[PDB]
Amino acid sequence: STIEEQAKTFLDKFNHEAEDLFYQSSLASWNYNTNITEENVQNMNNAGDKWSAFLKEQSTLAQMYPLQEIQNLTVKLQLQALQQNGSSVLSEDKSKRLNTILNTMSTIYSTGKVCNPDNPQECLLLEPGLNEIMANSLDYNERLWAWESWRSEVGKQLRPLYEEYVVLKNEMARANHYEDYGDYWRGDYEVNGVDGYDYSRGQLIEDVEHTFEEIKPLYEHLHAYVRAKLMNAYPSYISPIGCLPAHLLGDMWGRFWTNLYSLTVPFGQKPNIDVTDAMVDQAWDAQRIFKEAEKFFVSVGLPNMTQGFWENSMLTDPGNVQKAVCHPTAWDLGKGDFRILMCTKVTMDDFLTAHHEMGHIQYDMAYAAQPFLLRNGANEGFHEAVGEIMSLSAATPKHLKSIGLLSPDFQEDNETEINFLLKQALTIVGTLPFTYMLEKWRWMVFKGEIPKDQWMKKWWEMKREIVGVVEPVPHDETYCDPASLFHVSNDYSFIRYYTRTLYQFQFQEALCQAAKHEGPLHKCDISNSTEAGQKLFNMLRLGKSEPWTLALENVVGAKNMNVRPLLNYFEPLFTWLKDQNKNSFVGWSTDWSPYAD
Amino acid sequence: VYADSFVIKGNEVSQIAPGQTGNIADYNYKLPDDFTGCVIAWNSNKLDSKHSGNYDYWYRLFRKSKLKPFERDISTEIYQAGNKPCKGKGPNCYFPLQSYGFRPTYGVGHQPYRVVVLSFELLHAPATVCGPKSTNLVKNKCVNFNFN
Repeated sequence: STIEEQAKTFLDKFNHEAEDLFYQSSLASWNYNTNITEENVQNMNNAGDKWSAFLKEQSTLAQMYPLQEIQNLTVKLQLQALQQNGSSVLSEDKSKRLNTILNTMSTIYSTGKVCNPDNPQECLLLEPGLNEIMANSLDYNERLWAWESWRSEVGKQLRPLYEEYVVLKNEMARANHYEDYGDYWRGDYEVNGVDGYDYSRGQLIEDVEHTFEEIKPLYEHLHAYVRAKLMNAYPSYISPIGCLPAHLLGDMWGRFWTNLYSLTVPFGQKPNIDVTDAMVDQAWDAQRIFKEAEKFFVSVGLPNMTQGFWENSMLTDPGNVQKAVCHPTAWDLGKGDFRILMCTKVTMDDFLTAHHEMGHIQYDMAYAAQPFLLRNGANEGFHEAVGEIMSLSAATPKHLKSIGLLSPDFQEDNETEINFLLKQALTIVGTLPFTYMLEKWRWMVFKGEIPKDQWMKKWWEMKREIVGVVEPVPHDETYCDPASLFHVSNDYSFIRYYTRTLYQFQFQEALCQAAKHEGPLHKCDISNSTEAGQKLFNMLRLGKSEPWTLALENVVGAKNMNVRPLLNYFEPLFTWLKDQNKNSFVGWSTDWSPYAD
Repeated sequence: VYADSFVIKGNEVSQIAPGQTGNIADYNYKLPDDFTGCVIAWNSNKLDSKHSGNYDYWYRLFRKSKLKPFERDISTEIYQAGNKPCKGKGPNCYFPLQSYGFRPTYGVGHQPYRVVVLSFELLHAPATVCGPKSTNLVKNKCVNFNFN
């Protein structure tokens, strides 16, 4: 016989034997997340051990199929995905030490509490703690203390653990024929075999830098506009030509600038769009929100949901002795089982979170016909982009007015549009430079170009160079502040967020141009359009068997990432910021520091 | 009149038809090109279901050739896919029968369905199987009658 037939038979048998185990593991995880009991924990541990044993018995066995003798693309990709060894190349002692360090770091990050200096008995938590403190605060010393104590208490006991973790990851990368952890992360954006659609791990960095070189002026104008009001907000604190403090960005890490909308409002006399009062007066609930989301998603040409989706999902907080996690997550158990776990309340953000979860479910159901080794999206942030392109369309004033949430006597003016554009900008663009700087710093640390005695120095240099934030108190090389983040301490990447932020605008422009829309871009609506729905379904049905370049070319007609959608969307806001800053100063100096006087 | 019955999934219902290919219509039960019969199926999810998996239904998946129309095969040999002789289950040796494991928490296409096929035969023999129409009786009138 031939090797291709044996490989296909082995792949089919592996899928048939792994579908049931994956379904059992998903059911165990669901039972653990719905009810927190010891039996559920034991069942989840047993399912995880069985899945690990299955992955071990399947590995080191399918290596009898060389990749140089396979002519099928799908079979070759599946064999390459199944031949990944992983952490099994290292010894047992090193793996045990790595697992112990991971568990210790997870326990330290999950168990955190800050006590008051004047009263040692007054110890506060984190979320009913510093988060709520930074959410609403009008004091400088309080925020400075909440920042310093946080970065000094939980930022000095994770340095050697993180160093040993980086060393072990570098050893694992060098053992798996890789250079470092950055290469292992960038290996996901690699397409080899198809002529005219190749992609390397070096072109992505060049494209990101080329896009950042054009995004930088907009970020500088936004920072200048924010500082123009921060100077009047806190007198004798903000420098006219200096940087901004790190404990005044809005939160602990300063990733989002949403909390600064109350202080940086252009026109405070105009009312805001709040459909919460209408929903309270009409006595709605989560069921009505889900029905409206379903009616919105079906009007574009998408199939309906299943009965198990409504008879097995938990869309209401029980509020009893049973404890559960209210974090909105999308679950794909398989065999036609899709459930959503979310504590939906009568608010405004939940109306968009429901649409996001419904878009995730639709994406998961799009590639339901693909094999078990192909039931995944073409990219990491692709699901988030598909959810956001629907959430932004559902958050339009026209859609809220057509369903009866807005009064028909509403007069849309220019100030409301400017405020909406600024609110969207402070949320979208306010996290791109920080993400880029953090990813570049992690890549430089994993590569080995930064010495061990200069980590914090290079971190603060990159901060003052890209983000433009100066520290209030200088720190030596004994702190471990960059590792105090959730995504950093749990081995998560950040380029997915930037790719999703680009792809959402790309898909929005594509859908608004395909639907024959006239007028501004922020007034576009994809409601009651079957052509855009069909064009999106033609791409969502691909899944993972096709490269992301072809899927992007079949939608927007381009192979690489672009920034023109964001510029075309923010052109009015950019012009308004330029008109406002014509009589102001643009730029900041890195020599100024709050501890210089 | 012959009655054939089998249990399949909700997605394999379309494979039981004259002129269809796949895995069930080629390795377990194949229909000829011409078949003047009827296909009856219904949902039996609440009947044949059990928690923790119901591993009681099997099917033939791997075979060396295909099945002819109206052919029975209860073989339980070890399928060979390589050039080495079979010396037990292991490399290039897999079991031909697999289990389904139906559960009441599956979707709409992964549920057990009972399909019944009825075949008709007409040869040089008396026909003692017919189908169903009797009215009342009237007297003292010029009417039309039909007595067998």
